[PDB]
Amino acid sequence: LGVYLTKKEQKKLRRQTRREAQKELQEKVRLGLMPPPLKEDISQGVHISVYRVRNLSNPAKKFKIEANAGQLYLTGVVVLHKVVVVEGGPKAQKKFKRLMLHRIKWDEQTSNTKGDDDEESDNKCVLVWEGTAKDRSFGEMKFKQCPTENMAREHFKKHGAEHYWDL
Amino acid sequence: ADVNPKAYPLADAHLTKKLLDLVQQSCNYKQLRKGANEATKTLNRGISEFIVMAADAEPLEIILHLPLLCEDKNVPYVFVRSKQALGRACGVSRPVIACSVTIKEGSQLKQQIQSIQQSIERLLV
Amino acid sequence: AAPEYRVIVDANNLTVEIENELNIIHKFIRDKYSKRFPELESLVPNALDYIRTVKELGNSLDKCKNNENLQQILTNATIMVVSVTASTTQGQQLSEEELERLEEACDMALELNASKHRIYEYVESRMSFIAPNLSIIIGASTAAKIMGVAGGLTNLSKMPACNIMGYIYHSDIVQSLPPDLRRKAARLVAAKCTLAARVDSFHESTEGKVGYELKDEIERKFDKWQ
Repeated sequence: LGVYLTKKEQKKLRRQTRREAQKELQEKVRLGLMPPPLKEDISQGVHISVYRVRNLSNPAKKFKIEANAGQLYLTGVVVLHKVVVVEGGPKAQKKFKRLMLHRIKWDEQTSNTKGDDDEESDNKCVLVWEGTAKDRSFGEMKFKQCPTENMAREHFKKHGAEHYWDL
Repeated sequence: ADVNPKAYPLADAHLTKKLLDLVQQSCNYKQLRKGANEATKTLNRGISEFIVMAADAEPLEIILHLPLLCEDKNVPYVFVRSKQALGRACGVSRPVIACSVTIKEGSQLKQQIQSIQQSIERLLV
Repeated sequence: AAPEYRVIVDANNLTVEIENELNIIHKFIRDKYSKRFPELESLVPNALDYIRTVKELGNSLDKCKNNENLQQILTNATIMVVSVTASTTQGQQLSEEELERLEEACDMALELNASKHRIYEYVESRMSFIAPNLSIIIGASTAAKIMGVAGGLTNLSKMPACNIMGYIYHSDIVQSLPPDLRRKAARLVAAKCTLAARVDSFHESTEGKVGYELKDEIERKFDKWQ
């Protein structure tokens, strides 16, 4: 919240500010003092988000998602085939949401390293839901890989989260 | 205290703070038109981000055309309680009963404007 | 539909058309009667007074002062000046036919005038009901004009003063000032009429209290500028 003030309240302030200073200096010459010139989030509930993408292959993307999750105290997980989930205080999620959508470019091209050498690689992201949950059973943020679409559910299944995946 | 029921866009004390801050910033960035008259123009011209009015207006009717123009043009409008308060946020020593945050090219204020817009759209039910 | 304001707008327009035709008839009647009594027009400046006087006098100017109905129309001072001017007028009696056609158009004109008044009244009454406060500031008539163009009290209220300001300039209240002060006077009246219209759209101060405050507030500034 901010107050402004008018032209005449600038003068009066500027002059009464200046006056005190110069007269105080004046005495100093008379007196001879002066030669003469924490991860954030909310405990009661838990804000959450969920994201869904075609490819995660780029490592630079794989790495950021591990850092920021550990950087901001976001609980959650990530999965894929051969979705992303995040939970915390509402300030945390907003940062992370900004990252996933507006900062990071998932459509961008990268040259990956394989066991033999380096090769080129030439995907989109969109949010599904943000909301509120009785408790977040996620203990830590654990990126993983699943071969099928089923153990992928059983993975979330452990967390009673089967539903968060959308075909 | 009670406000005229007709000051349908009404902001609580929190939204009121944000609004007046953003108005004050818009006054600085020069995306601010102050006065019912100039706010009307920005609506007819199609250059209004959102509209803010004082439920304090003695002639409540003297600004009631704004929500109508707004509804047509699909522009968010909100009320605050105090026209003296709005005045101050507009740089003016005098009370200001309406004002308009106008569109500006590559505004630094864009994100904040977008955010305020959403809040106001929420109050409209 | 059938909003009363559109009725009053159109009634008020008639009034202007009748004013025009009345002006034209006066000019005609003055010209025709010029031969009987050429000096009279200069003596009776008010058109309607002049026409009523002509109808009364007719072909015989002499003894005009003695007439008891003409005493009802003009001031005694004036009656006496015309009477004296009649005795030395250089105009000749009219033919039966020119007298008769003169009388016919005089009757026409007074009938027109009575209807004009009947409508003026109707406009005043209804406007005082449709926009009591607005009316008080600029008069029923101007108020009806600005309402007609705007398309009603609600469409007028949703307008900013600067667009409401034209008719306000040509209003009485504004025109009672010296030309030098009219532009800023029109601006001022517009502003206050904008306030008055808004109150009126919500059917408040239905006795015109606001209209009156506003008027006096407007008149005071008029005095300041003088």
